[PDB]
Amino acid sequence: VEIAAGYDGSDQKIFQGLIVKHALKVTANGDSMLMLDCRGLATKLTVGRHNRYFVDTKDSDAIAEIIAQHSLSADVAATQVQHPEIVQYYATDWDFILSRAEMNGQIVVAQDEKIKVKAPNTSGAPQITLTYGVNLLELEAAMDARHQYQAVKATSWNYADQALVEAEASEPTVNNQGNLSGRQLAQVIDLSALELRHSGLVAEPELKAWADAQLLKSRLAKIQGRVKTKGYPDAKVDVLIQLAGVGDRFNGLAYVSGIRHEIVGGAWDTHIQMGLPPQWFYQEVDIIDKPAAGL
Amino acid sequence: LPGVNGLQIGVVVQLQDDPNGEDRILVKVPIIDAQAEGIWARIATLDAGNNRGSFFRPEVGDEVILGFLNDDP
Amino acid sequence: LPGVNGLQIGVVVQLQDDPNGEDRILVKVPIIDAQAEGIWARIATLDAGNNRGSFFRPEVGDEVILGFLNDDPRDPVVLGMLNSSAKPAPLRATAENHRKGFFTRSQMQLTFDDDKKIITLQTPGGNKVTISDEDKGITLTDQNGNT
Amino acid sequence: PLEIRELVIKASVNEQSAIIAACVEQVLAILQEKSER
Amino acid sequence: PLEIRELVIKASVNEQSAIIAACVEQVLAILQEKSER
Amino acid sequence: PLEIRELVIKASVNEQSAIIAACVEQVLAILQEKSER
Amino acid sequence: AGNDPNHLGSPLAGGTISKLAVPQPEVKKIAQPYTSFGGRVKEQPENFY
Amino acid sequence: AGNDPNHLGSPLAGGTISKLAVPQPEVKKIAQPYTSFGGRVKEQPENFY
Repeated sequence: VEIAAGYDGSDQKIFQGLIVKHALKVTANGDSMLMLDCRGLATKLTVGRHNRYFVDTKDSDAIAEIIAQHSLSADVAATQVQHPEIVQYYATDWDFILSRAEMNGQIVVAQDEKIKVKAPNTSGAPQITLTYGVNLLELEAAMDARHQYQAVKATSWNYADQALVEAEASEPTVNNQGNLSGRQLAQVIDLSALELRHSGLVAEPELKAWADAQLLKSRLAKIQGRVKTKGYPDAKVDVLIQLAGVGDRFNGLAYVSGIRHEIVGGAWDTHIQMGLPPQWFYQEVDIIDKPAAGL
Repeated sequence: LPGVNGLQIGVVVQLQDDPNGEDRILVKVPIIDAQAEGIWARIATLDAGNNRGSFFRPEVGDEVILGFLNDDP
Repeated sequence: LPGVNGLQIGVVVQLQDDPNGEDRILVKVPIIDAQAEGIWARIATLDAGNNRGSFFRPEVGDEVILGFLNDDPRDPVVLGMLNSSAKPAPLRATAENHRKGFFTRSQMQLTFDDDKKIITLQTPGGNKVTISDEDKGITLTDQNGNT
Repeated sequence: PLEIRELVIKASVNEQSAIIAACVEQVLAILQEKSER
Repeated sequence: PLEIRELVIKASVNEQSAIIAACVEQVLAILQEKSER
Repeated sequence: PLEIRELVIKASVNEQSAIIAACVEQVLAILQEKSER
Repeated sequence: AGNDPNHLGSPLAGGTISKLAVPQPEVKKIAQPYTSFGGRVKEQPENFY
Repeated sequence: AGNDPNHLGSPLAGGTISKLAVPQPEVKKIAQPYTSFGGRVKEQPENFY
């Protein structure tokens, strides 16, 4: 299935995927309809459990190989940490990829028979300006001080030295929005530092990447929001926009995370989501089996 | 990383030539992959110390029992 | 109580003076607190009974592996000692794997050799007892030259 | 809502759409808040 | 709904029953879909 | 409801408040009952 | 399989190949003690002229 | 990398450096037995005058 849309007969490709579900419905007053549910091609990655070894490779190589085995194009930015071993234990390809991507501070974008893994694009130029009182139909925005931290530390045990090893996170560089910094909000609760611990042999560079990912996770979720406007053909994710007309504390450059297009009865409007959620991927889904295999 | 429950069965592949001088053994797990050679594991013993301990080492093909630190594969 | 997953690493602090006569050892866990002295743990061994068993005890500073009963942090159990590059093993591993035995702190040895079929007991002073199939007999050697 | 996947899908073409939206933000707020200590 | 335990129980006898049913299929669809990868 | 945290918060000051409350007890009863054996 | 056009311009160093694409437990070791021989690249316009 | 202007005003004590920024398992130990030499701070207005 391929879907395109536009104004005045000049259409642009929006969606490409497969039909998965096929349903019928007749309601109380006699109306009857047929409903179709289409998903992208990346759904091929979420239908089984596999086991694999990798020796003396990087995360980017394992991810590229797992993607290529499904006849999809891969575009994976390289990592610098080389691992003596990586193990995929009785889990789905999608879950393994997302876990390893998040632990390196990267995001996954899937579309048009292509999968891209890379760091968030917060260094560009704005695409449009959305002003309250000029362009907007609906608006929501929010801050929450409890998700901000001052510092992050990670600790592990080194048996070659018989001692503990520790790494600290660095302050990330992000886009400018509002006149309150994450460090100022971090002093409401005033926790000295967040601390992560692991009893196995985790080396220096891996602990460093882990702590850096945690700080970036926390800073990218400072302000979250949603905007509704009229039909916008050139909408794209992973870009910057400029938000204005909402006061000193919310004006500035915002990062786009998602898009919805709705065409109902001839009307067309779009919704733009800004910001990322603060929770880790593994905290929201159940990606481990049950004891005794459930028998 | 996705974790592991309980204890597992392992099979010995190689005794010598540890890339690091840590006295580890190469073991594979048949329910993950019976074709690969596996990874290097540590040995818990009856007595161990600085140039001290009981030194018994299995042979290639012997069956062993495996645990995991912090449930990490 | 909030529980614990998997196995952990412990470090020995004290061997004697168990408040109760239960033969436990004081161990601390470095990822919980490396400054406190820890708690008393039980030892699982090769053989144990009423005035029976193998009696080997670690020394202060040795690294051990810990399990927990019912995943309760308050019930640790010692499952054996570990070697490392900072605490080397008494022998180097080979592909032929001919030598086995017990080695102690003072370098006294009780060893077996499966290549030549030899059993030997040695003391660092030079006193030696050898049962040998290559020599087809028994030999007692003293550090003074008595043979 | 602050998310795009929490928006209600519109399936009709001939005409109370602003009451099926207010009765959905209320349930999600009663249900999320139920998970914090 | 495709289930019988997801149907709304009717407790009144004297007479808007078709709006408390449409506002229940919408919430369950917003909530189920939130669990797939 | 038997709880105080399951009550709907009221945000308006100028005037259908008894339909956003009946459509909330129905969902919570359909959802709780779904967890018993 | 879609490689660099300049691969064939220099020999393969000894010790590069040691692995099987689909590994098997019956084989214990693979060795490449010497370099490769006999490659040649596809013509570019200047050499053509 | 944006440090104190008064760092270069005193020598580095012996035994301070023992770690690698990106550690490697082939190296087992690093040692600094003596102090540092040859530093000088940037001028302040009074010495300028």
